[PDB]
Amino acid sequence: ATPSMMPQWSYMHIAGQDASEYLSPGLVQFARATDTYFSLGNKFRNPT
Amino acid sequence: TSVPISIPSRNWAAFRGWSFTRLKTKETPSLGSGFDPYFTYSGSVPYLD
Amino acid sequence: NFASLAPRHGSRPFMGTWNEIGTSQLNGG
Amino acid sequence: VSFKGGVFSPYLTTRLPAWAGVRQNVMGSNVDGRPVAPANSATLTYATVG
Amino acid sequence: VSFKGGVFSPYLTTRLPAWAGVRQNVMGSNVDGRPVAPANSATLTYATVG
Amino acid sequence: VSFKGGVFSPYLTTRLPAWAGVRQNVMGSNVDGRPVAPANSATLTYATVG
Repeated sequence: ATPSMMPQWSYMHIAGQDASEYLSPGLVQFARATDTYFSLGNKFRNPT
Repeated sequence: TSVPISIPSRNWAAFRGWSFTRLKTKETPSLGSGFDPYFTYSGSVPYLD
Repeated sequence: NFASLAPRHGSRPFMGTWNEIGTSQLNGG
Repeated sequence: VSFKGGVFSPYLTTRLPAWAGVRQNVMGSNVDGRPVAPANSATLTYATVG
Repeated sequence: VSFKGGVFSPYLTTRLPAWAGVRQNVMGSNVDGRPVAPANSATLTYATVG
Repeated sequence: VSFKGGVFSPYLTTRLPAWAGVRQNVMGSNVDGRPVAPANSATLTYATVG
């Protein structure tokens, strides 16, 4: 409802950063190490 | 034969496309009420399908 | 760079593989 | 009043809201099996409580 | 054309404006007592001046 | 349902769009002279191709 909706998109990744660049740098290390057995990659909203 | 749908005056900010189809009124369960009288037709309702 | 043409997945543009530039479709190849 | 040209709905259609009573008024039915009155009928203006 | 489901007015209702002619068209009456024509009638398209 | 007060169109009128089928449904005619079906008829749902 703002005339430039960049913060409201980038807060919830309508249009923000990619799914591997905003996270804390341990969690990208965690989610790729636990790739086969405990996959948590479907909870982080890769935007297009 | 023709229905003019209109909605007013909004910021179409991050809008995706449309999708639209047609289904029977007889098979549309009204979700907004808990119990739904007149809903006779137990018939694989396309509103939920 | 031509980064303003690719449909970006997020901030990184979607740049394809290197076999997506030619073709070798012959009968038995 | 007396259309005679059968092009119908030139009028702006507002969405039907989600409750029972704005969809049809055919002879409905309660959850055990007796028929409930249609919304056209003035029977359904008092809470029939068995 | 041939509704058969008596849920009525799904159409957006615009307010009736304030004058005589958009409220009813029953057999009205002038201020002394003779009846005036209804708005359905094509009699009320010329200024009947006594 | 059963108006009985003949003030008509209290409903918001949307413009008729520009094509054949939203203006009337009288017994029309093709360009050489045989009559074409009205839009009320369910005959005009398949492409009649001579």
